[PDB]
Amino acid sequence: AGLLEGKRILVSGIITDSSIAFHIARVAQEQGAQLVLTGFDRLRLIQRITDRLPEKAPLLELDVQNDEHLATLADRVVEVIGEGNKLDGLVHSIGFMPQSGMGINPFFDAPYEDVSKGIHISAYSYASMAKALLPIMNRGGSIVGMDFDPSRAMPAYNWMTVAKSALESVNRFVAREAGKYGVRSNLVAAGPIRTLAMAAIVGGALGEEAGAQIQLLEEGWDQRAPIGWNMKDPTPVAKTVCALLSEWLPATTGDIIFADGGAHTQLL
Amino acid sequence: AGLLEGKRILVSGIITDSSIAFHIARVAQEQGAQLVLTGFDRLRLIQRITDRLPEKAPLLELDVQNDEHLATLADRVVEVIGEGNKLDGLVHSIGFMPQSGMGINPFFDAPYEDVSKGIHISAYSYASMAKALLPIMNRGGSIVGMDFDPSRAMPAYNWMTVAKSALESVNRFVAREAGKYGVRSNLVAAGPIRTLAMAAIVGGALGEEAGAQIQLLEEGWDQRAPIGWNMKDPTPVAKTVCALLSEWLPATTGDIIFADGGAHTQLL
Amino acid sequence: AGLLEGKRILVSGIITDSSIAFHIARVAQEQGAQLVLTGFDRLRLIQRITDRLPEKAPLLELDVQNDEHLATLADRVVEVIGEGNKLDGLVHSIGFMPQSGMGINPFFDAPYEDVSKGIHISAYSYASMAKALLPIMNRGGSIVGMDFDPSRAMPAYNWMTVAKSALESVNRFVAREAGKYGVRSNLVAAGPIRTLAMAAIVGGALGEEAGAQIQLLEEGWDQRAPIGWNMKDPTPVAKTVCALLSEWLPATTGDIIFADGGAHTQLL
Amino acid sequence: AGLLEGKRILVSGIITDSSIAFHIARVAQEQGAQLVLTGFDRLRLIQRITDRLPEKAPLLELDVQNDEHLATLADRVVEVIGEGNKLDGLVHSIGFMPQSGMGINPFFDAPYEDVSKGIHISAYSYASMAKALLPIMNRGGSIVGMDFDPSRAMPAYNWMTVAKSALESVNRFVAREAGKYGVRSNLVAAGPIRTLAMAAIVGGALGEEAGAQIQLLEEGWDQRAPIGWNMKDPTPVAKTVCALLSEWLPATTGDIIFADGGAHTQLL
Ligand SMILES: NC(=O)c1ccc[n+]([C@@H]2O[C@H](COP(=O)([O-])OP(=O)(O)OC[C@H]3O[C@@H](n4cnc5c(N)ncnc54)[C@H](O)[C@@H]3O)[C@@H](O)[C@H]2O)c1
Ligand SMILES: NC(=O)c1ccc[n+]([C@@H]2O[C@H](COP(=O)([O-])OP(=O)(O)OC[C@H]3O[C@@H](n4cnc5c(N)ncnc54)[C@H](O)[C@@H]3O)[C@@H](O)[C@H]2O)c1
Ligand SMILES: NC(=O)c1ccc[n+]([C@@H]2O[C@H](COP(=O)([O-])OP(=O)(O)OC[C@H]3O[C@@H](n4cnc5c(N)ncnc54)[C@H](O)[C@@H]3O)[C@@H](O)[C@H]2O)c1
Ligand SMILES: NC(=O)c1ccc[n+]([C@@H]2O[C@H](COP(=O)([O-])OP(=O)(O)OC[C@H]3O[C@@H](n4cnc5c(N)ncnc54)[C@H](O)[C@@H]3O)[C@@H](O)[C@H]2O)c1
Ligand SMILES: [K+]
Ligand SMILES: [K+]
Ligand SMILES: [K+]
Ligand SMILES: [K+]
Repeated sequence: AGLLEGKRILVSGIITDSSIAFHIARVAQEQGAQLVLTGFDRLRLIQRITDRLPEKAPLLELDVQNDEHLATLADRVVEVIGEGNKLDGLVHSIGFMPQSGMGINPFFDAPYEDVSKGIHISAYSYASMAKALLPIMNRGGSIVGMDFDPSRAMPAYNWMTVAKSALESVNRFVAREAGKYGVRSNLVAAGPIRTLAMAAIVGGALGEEAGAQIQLLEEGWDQRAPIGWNMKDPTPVAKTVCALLSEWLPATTGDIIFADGGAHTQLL
Repeated sequence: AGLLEGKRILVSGIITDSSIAFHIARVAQEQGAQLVLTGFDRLRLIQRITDRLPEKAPLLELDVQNDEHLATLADRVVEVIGEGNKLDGLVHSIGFMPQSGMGINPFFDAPYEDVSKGIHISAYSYASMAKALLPIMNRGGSIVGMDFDPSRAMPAYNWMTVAKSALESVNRFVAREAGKYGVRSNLVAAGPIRTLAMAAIVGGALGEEAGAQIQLLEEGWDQRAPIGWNMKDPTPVAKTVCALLSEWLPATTGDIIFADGGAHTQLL
Repeated sequence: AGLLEGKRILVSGIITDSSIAFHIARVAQEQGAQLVLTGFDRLRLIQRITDRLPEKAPLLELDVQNDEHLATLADRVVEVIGEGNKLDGLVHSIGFMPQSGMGINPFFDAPYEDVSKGIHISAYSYASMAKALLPIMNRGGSIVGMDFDPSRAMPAYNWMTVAKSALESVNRFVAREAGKYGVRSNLVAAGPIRTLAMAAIVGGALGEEAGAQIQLLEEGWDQRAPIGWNMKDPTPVAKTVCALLSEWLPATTGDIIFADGGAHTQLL
Repeated sequence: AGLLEGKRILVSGIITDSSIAFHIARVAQEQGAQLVLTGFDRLRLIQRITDRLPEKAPLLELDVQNDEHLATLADRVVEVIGEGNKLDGLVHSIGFMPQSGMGINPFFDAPYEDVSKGIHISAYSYASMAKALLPIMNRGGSIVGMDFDPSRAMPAYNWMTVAKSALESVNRFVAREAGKYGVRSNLVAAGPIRTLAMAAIVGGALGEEAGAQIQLLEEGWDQRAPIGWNMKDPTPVAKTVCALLSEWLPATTGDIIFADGGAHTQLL
């Protein structure tokens, strides 16, 4: 019997096999969870990617900017998991900011239309997914979202950092709503992970100076972390998400759990 | 000679004589500052209100959602203060959230179109005003915005709290940009102030339960504050803003100064 | 197989069956851990109390102010667990402040001799236990201490709050040292728990006003917590400690995990 | 008329002309304050040093570990400032940690006798000076202490960081007591300043690796600070202390004001 034996968990945010959500899904299945996946836009690709997970998982389309996708989401989940069953967990692993809001593009030059799209996808959608799915979640259930510590400004991340600050605030209000259902809501603040997008940025996709600054940020992270930090290994992040989905942190909600090697607790 | 003798300071956000910005402007003029005011929408009213300030102050129209107002703002300020002169200070005292995002209206029921408007006005505009005016600000100058501590969720304030979380993040990035000009950027986190809007909310304009919850929040504030808190007296807040506009906190930037009676430092 | 199957864990701090450490020990044994217990002063009582745990556990004497107890502690643990074996976990559940430092006795009237004793037992000993036991802890092991959120002042807790602030700082340095051994160090910040000492304080053992203030603090905690807070039930706290002792938060160190119902994330 | 015109302010902590307190005293006198100084141990030296201040200031002996010095302090101040007069301000600029608690000496190897002495001088004395002097402080007065941000661990500073964490907690309780007198209590968190002691440490007085680590910490501070940081110039710190001693932050108490160039608001 695994950490999540028999639990029904919805996992958003898989796009490649380097997505943090891919490893969340893998570890959850290793620990006995039965998954429902949601994917955005490139559903043929996502299906082929998730064929590599240890167990079969039904895939549902979900664009979090599409009010109609959200209005049907709960019914579509029930079609998959069966009438009379509910979800035990919800993983939000969704983030986006248009290029104008990141990289070497000046902070002041991001038009609000772009910033607003990034905040819609990266922060507001944490509330609207909770709105859609709380009516079909069991008492004792768990909502978990992915965070990148925005308490201090940093180069290049720019308006994505602002979106994460908003997300942390949203999580504290979602916890108030979720508590009425006996459900917890928490974020995992991860250290940097070399996803396909992050590797491309370090390669210069958003400008050379931005790539240079993000590379220096990654190096200092492993240096500061008392137990080190391996940006090529998302398994410690996936395990921490699974910890929050289990019943082993039953009095934690509205909160942020750091899976970052301890880097944020050290100055140098 | 006053605390701000001869300094040229732009003050946004006056709408009535109970606006926090009205008292910021009054105290700044008492301390020798020469003001330029900006007003939104109801310019005849704002002119009549600000006739009551101790000294004459030119009034310029500024809707922070209007890109054309922002694109001409610096030139219009220069017309007023004179070619060859620059601003020494910028006060952002602007906030708005549509009713769906506050009060008894459920947190989950605020459509993103409404939330996005509130974040545009209450958070993004801190960056876009800095973008407009930094080119005409003197070294040693000071940008100050108004904050309401969003580190914990609270009843009724709902998505306005999320907007303040975003604003605090924006301020840390504005400080990075402003530092290139020798300019500081900081927020003042004020305790609750009985503006006309807040009195109406306590009177029930956003629902009875929301009025009840905000009234209880005000009462606990004075109880927790080691030096007390008078929501009917914005002068301590105005004085703190003037402190940040002066040269007496010359090594503080990207930061938040609490003018709240000490309430946030006490649990009970 | 339990969450802690086969792990060897040292648990300090049991004095009665309402001690938080008693429930940590019970849950750890329920999850397959093999325990070594340490007790202070009243070893006959502690032996009789811990006879009620689900499994036998050897008991060692440890006064954390006694340098000789600490200098022999590792050897005495090895005698119990066997040459060639090491500990996988260390639970610090130790706190004390003389009466002058708590309650209605004025904050200014606690002599430093008393405060220093309380800081020795409640904060410094977290470092000196780590110094004693890290040489016999396995890579991947876990040190966990008990915290009560001291980020804001509160009535009655007085100098115990100061000792907890010191403890949080000590934990960040212990994490630096422990990382060299592949060991994590973290605190669990618990909500209030009705131990025998806390029930006596609420009954007035430290003065009537202090009992009144602590009772009001307990009530507001359950009110603020989005999932509620039951001060008569330490099991959620024990489970959270066991979570940190397991391998399921492998990238968290130098950190504080809140097992408080979410109360610290809400203002009202 | 200066910022502190006519105010009577007690200033502790001068030992050389590079002491932060020397520059606090200089700026306060430049702004019209009438000072009383306190000095520890080397009173002939301190007298000769403070002969260089712009105005004469009476010097009183105060060892904060000496209960008799503290028990007579208020009477000795009244002898100097005149019967019927009170203090308007109190500056605590006192810190000490024995060598075992800093530098390359291992964190675990500092005996508690040494740590306790450092916490007595650096943290507890903030409370005991407030206890001594609040009875002779005017309503509207101000107590200010010097802080070095201890929210994250760092190399070399070791147990001094723990003492600063305790000091921040003490300040929140002193604010509760001081509020009964209408007095504010706050800390200024300064960036690193090249005092004589700090120059010697960088020169290796506490070991080569500790000097190397502190030098790297200083360099990163100026790099992170959006307005830069000059460790050879304590005037911005002195000005910030004077700001808190004035009436221009009248609603701030129990709090920490950062005079650090904004460095703590930036990660890289
Ligand atoms: N270093 C890092 O990679 C890092 C660090 C900390 C936190 N995080 C966060 O982890 C989460 C997962 O990101 P990742 O790094 O695994 O990258 P990723 O690119 O693999 O995943 C981002 C996902 O967001 C999805 N998404 C984008 N727009 C969407 C929309 N309109 N509707 C639905 N889904 C949408 C994409 O389809 C993709 O699956 C994000 O919140 C990210 O901010 C990442
Ligand atoms: N208790 C409180 O009142 C409280 C507490 C802390 C902080 N604050 C903040 O102080 C600031 C001032 O608010 P207030 O309480 O004085 O209320 P207010 O209603 O008097 O001022 C709000 C101002 O925002 C302006 N504004 C709205 N939309 C605008 C737009 N599109 N363009 C330009 N200006 C626009 C309004 O015209 C008005 O002048 C706000 O940021 C508010 O969040 C208020
Ligand atoms: N509400 C609460 O009870 C609460 C809340 C949060 C955290 N905590 C913390 O949890 C921990 C356990 O306390 P508890 O509430 O279970 O109370 P408790 O009285 O049951 O346990 C305190 C323990 O400290 C031990 N101790 C005292 N002096 C010692 C010494 N010199 N050497 C060794 N051990 C010594 C006592 O023997 C006792 O076992 C403490 O750190 C406490 O501060 C308690
Ligand atoms: N980089 C820095 O120098 C730095 C940074 C931030 C904060 N601070 C703090 O500023 C304060 C002033 O330190 P400084 O850097 O100016 O160094 P300093 O050596 O010039 O001043 C320290 C003072 O503490 C006094 N002191 C020590 N033991 C005492 C006792 N028993 N009784 C009374 N006074 C005693 C000394 O006599 C001396 O005047 C300290 O709290 C220090 O921690 C310093
Ligand atoms: K490291
Ligand atoms: K009060
Ligand atoms: K509740
Ligand atoms: K810099």
